Amino acid sequence: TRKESYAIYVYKVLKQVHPDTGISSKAMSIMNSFVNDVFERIAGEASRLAHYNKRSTITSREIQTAVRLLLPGELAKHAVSEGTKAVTKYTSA
Amino acid sequence: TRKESYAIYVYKVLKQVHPDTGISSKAMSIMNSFVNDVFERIAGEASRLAHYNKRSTITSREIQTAVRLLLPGELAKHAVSEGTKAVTKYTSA
Amino acid sequence: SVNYAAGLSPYADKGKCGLPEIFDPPEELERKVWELARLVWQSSSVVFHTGAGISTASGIPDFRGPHGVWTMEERGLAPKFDTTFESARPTQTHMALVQLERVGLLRFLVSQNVDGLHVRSGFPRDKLAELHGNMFVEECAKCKTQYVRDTVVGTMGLKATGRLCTVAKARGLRACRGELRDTILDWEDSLPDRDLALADEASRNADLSITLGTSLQIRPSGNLPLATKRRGGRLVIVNLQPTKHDRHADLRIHGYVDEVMTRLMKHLGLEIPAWDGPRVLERALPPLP
Amino acid sequence: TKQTARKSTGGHRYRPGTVALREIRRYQKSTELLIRKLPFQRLVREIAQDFKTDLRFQSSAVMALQEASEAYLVALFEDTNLAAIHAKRVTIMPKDIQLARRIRGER
Amino acid sequence: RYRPGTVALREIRRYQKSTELLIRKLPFQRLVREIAQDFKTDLRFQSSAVMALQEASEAYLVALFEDTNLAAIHAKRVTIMPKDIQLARRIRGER
Amino acid sequence: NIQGITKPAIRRLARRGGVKRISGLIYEETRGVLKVFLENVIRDAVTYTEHAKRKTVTAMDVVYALKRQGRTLYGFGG
Amino acid sequence: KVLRDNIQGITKPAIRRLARRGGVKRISGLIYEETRGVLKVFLENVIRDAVTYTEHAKRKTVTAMDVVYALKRQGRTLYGFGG
Amino acid sequence: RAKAKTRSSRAGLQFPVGRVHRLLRKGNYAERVGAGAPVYLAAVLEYLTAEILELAGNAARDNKKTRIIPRHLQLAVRNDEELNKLLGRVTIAQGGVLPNIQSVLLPKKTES
Amino acid sequence: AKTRSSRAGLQFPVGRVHRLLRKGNYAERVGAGAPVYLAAVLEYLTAEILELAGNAARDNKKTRIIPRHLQLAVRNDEELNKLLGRVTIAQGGVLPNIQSVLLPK
DNA sequence: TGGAGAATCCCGGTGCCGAGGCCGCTCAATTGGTCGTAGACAGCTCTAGCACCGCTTAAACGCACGTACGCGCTGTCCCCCGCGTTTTAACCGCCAAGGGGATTACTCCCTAGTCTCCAGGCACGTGTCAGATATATACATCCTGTGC
DNA sequence: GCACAGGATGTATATATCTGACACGTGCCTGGAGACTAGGGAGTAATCCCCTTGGCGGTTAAAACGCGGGGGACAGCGCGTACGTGCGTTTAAGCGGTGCTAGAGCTGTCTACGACCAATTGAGCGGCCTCGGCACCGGGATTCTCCA
Ligand SMILES: *C1O[C@@H]2[C@H](O)[C@@H](COP(=O)(O)OP(=O)(O)OC[C@H]3O[C@@H](n4cnc5c(N)ncnc54)[C@H](O)[C@@H]3O)O[C@@H]2S1
Ligand SMILES: [Zn+2]
Repeated sequence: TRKESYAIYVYKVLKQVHPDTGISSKAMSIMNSFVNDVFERIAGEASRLAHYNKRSTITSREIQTAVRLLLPGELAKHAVSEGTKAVTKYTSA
Repeated sequence: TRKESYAIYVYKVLKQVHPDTGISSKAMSIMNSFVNDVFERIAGEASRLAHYNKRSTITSREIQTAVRLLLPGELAKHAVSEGTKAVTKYTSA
Repeated sequence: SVNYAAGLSPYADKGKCGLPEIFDPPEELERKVWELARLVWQSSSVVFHTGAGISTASGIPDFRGPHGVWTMEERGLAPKFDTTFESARPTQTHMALVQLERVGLLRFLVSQNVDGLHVRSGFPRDKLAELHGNMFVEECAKCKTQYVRDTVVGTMGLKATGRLCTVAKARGLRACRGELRDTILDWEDSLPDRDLALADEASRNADLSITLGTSLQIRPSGNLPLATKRRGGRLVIVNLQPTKHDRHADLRIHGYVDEVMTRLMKHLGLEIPAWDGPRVLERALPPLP
Repeated sequence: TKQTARKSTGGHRYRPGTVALREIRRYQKSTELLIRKLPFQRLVREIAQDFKTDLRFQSSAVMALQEASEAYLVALFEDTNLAAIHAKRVTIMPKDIQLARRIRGER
Repeated sequence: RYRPGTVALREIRRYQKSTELLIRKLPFQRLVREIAQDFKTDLRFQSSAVMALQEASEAYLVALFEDTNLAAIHAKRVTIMPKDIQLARRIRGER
Repeated sequence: NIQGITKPAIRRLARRGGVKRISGLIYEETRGVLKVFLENVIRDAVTYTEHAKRKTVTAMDVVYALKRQGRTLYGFGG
Repeated sequence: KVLRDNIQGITKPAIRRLARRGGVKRISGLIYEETRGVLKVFLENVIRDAVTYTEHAKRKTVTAMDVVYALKRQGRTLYGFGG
Repeated sequence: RAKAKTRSSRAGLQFPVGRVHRLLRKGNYAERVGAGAPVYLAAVLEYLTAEILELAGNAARDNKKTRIIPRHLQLAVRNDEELNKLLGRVTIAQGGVLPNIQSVLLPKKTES
Repeated sequence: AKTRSSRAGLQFPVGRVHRLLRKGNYAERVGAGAPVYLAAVLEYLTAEILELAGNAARDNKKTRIIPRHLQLAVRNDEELNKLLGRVTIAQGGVLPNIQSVLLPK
């Protein structure tokens, strides 16, 4: 069966930030594993946050708190800011 | 309020193993927290194991594998033995 | 027959190597053993003390005597040995004591030797107090249990002998696993609490205790027969060398322990069993008529 | 010491080093927390001040913080002592703590 | 000839600048198969499996040796000894 | 307010650890290490509290902070 | 088929290369046996975990994901093999 | 309905089987939970707690006491290697530390 | 546009993120705003790491990115290192550095 | 200070396997609509966090003195390191067999979801017993006086 | 000087008194057990072929061994001073009272929202081909070692 990987969107980000650089298959696999791991960390922490307060829904608040608990200072601030911007631009339209 | 704890079962085990010995309140809280932590660890490992093999359920097999992965030394061997005896007796009933 | 002189520690303040091996005239020794027999045959609470002189007849050298290991290590360097604990043949005195216990006359026994020939002779372990210890015994570090083995553990200073405990707890739990440390006290080491307490109780209850094959220079071990006569009771110090408590001695001998004990049993009409291998026994055997 | 004695033959200012051994034996057999609760609680309040003002602390919360910090510092000092012994010394210095943390991964 | 010690730094720089797998592949695979014989008999490792095992082992050993060098240098030395490895493994909770 | 951890307190902590002598410059380093540890644990606990919309730092919040930092603490329930 | 004492395959120059990667300028002679033992212990741990995963999965081949999962469990997450 | 014999009694455990079943179901660990998982998990937890409690009671009896306290649990844990490994990251509150004095720290006897 | 990812200012797959969250056995319900946030955070972190790796590549006279570049980018940035302390990048190597005393004097 | 070299940075030529683009499409993302409930919001209260006081007093703080330790210098020796020749086995290139992983149907047994009944487990009330501190008492050993 | 005997130090045992936590008892209720059904998760058997194991053979890169010298590991010794210990003076921690109220927890009500479903379509994946980045190779110029 066909497998799922984040290769395409990693390519999109790479071209957006470095429009004249490539990436080797090994680096693509490393990035795929890293994205999987970071997503798993954030989602698991969000689920733990929800379970602690007896909630039953992993809402954006849970994700924001999880990303604040996981990433360090500057990384956490930038990630939370980008998440809020994304949600604002989404629900607005 | 309605609080949930394993205090009664822990005391039952203690009086089963040490016919004449008490256990302080703080000691009981420590034991209950230990049981909670071990339960969470085994359950999480069993869940990840069920997810890796693309199965959607948790069974005696997955709990056995989680116990093997987590507990070291003779601890794992004897825990597996007790779990197997328990499940075989239960199934026989 | 490994020596517990360098094994114990380099520090050795014995200060005793000139030991004139006084021997008694045969007639005087006969009279002294006669009076000791007269006293003991009626004395009810009788507890003995065997030192490192009984096994000298076996073959393992003593410590202070002219052939003492410490004495030789002091004056020059010439440690001579003949036998081994594994091949150590019990002396007739061990079987004599075993019989005395069997008939119930010997209330107790508190030895300070280390070969454990008393244990190997079948003396009820519940009746002895191996104060300094015993090679053939390793004690667990967790459950404080004992294991009378058949081959020397081979360690000194209360250290690991390379075996883990094998006593099984109930409820299918993990068996206790402790180092099974050795039992021989290094200089400046405490005594086994249970054995020492039992020895103290026995010695205090002893209205007549006789101390053999020991110079009694050593800690407590040589002090038990002081408290045997304090608060009443008579002390018989049967040894060749001048003991550290002759001035307090209520009796004395200058002769071979084997010979004096043989004369004692002859006067009593008593016989002696004839050694064995490691025929170890623990429960106190029933008293005999 | 009723009739009990070590293995032997028979027969003011403490030497600097023995009182510390007695102290070690004393504190390694006890369990009570080894920091004054009031100053430590004030410290926790001051530390949490920089994050969220007017923050009320449960008594059990401060106790849990104290237990955690005490255990962490005890372990750190154990490792620092091990490092100092490794360096052929007996007095733990700042470098021992720094190396212990560096190996521990925290530094 | 080179005075002793000078080429140690040269080797350090070379082997740090590079990124290959230092241990030989085939002996490492044989070691891994011998180890796995202990648990279950007649396994079949995917080549990627042994590659991952070798990468993990090399990274772990490099980190351990960096910690050990720090320990030895703290001990006023330049030669790393077994005691340094024991200390590094102890302060990190291993063993 | 940091100085509330008096030198005898750090000496007692070391004596529990196993130390026999303490260099005079240790105390400042120990205070700094304590400050760093408490800062991290308190930040995690305060984040947990702020999420739950509580003005009080519950004990379970500190327990969860410790569990997150891999220092699971028993005896306080959870 | 029954491999024996292949730990010797980790030779002195290989361990020396590994140490040089870590910034070491000089290596005592006794370091080599110690390093072989340490690597053996680490491999025992990882292979035990991987074999556990594989045997649970009803397979007979130690897929790379088995080793990656074992390393993730041991707090040594590895990137570049999936997961 | 017939007499309600709880699952634990049939299995023979002392811990609750139904309680752990509900914890697994509501814990969000899998879309469904087997019929044997709760029994095995309860048995494992009961065995682990039995081990800790038995060792703690051993420590208490060896300390001339009859009320297990956090100190007894700490001693029962850190003195057994497997449990120390399993409980490596815990800090049992009010447990103190094991009485460890490094040999180099001890004084040198054989004076006089 | 039609796709959630397009409606947001993202490039990561919002639909895939939501599907993984729903099927990942994390909670009974998953907020409709969660996937946007999680995808945005993943995109930001990938952008940061790739930016650093590309900078390293450019400083290394290479027109592409290779695991070594990712390793250098991760370890040479303190925040990412703390986030990525317990990771090892296969074929990544080790950051070049030597002790301050082993240098010649 | 200076001078010869091993190893290293760097310029030019370049061709293969891997990066990169094309494209059909088929399963997954998207739109719209329905329905139950999980959570938003508002209230009430009364638990417990907070603040303050006065008295005890355990512990903190300042200093003084000395020795035990840290530190540094100097002198073996011995134990690595560097280099050169032997040799040992990795490395690569290719080829074969077949196990075992991967996908596919049929299905059947097991677990989700309900509902009813009710004893197990909780909150509270109560009695009391283990543990802490203080008192007295019996016996070993150490210090000192008297007699041998 | 050693020993006998008494005074003193220090220890373990029997005992008393007290207190707050711990064990048992009780009613109350709701979460668990019994009986039931429906459908889909995953057994199980069959099939296919990808990839692992195994082998061989040649060149040959790295390991192995030996040998010499020189660097530093390690021991010892000597000097300064920093820490340990002790004592007396301070000070603020501990404890027990009250007195207040912020807000933690529970409840009640309702609606906004996620699950689900049907029907639609489009974009991300497998396989297709094309083009070039840099590993590799030739030599030219350069930087710390070592020697002098
Ligand atoms: C640690 O353990 C050791 C052990 O417990 C004893 C060993 O010496 P002791 O038994 O205390 O004294 P010891 O030197 O045996 O004094 C008895 C004297 O008897 C002499 N002796 C040899 N053979 C004898 C026979 N057959 N009959 C009488 N006396 C005999 C000995 O030579 C010695 O003088 O204490 C240490 S410390
Ligand atoms: Zn035992």
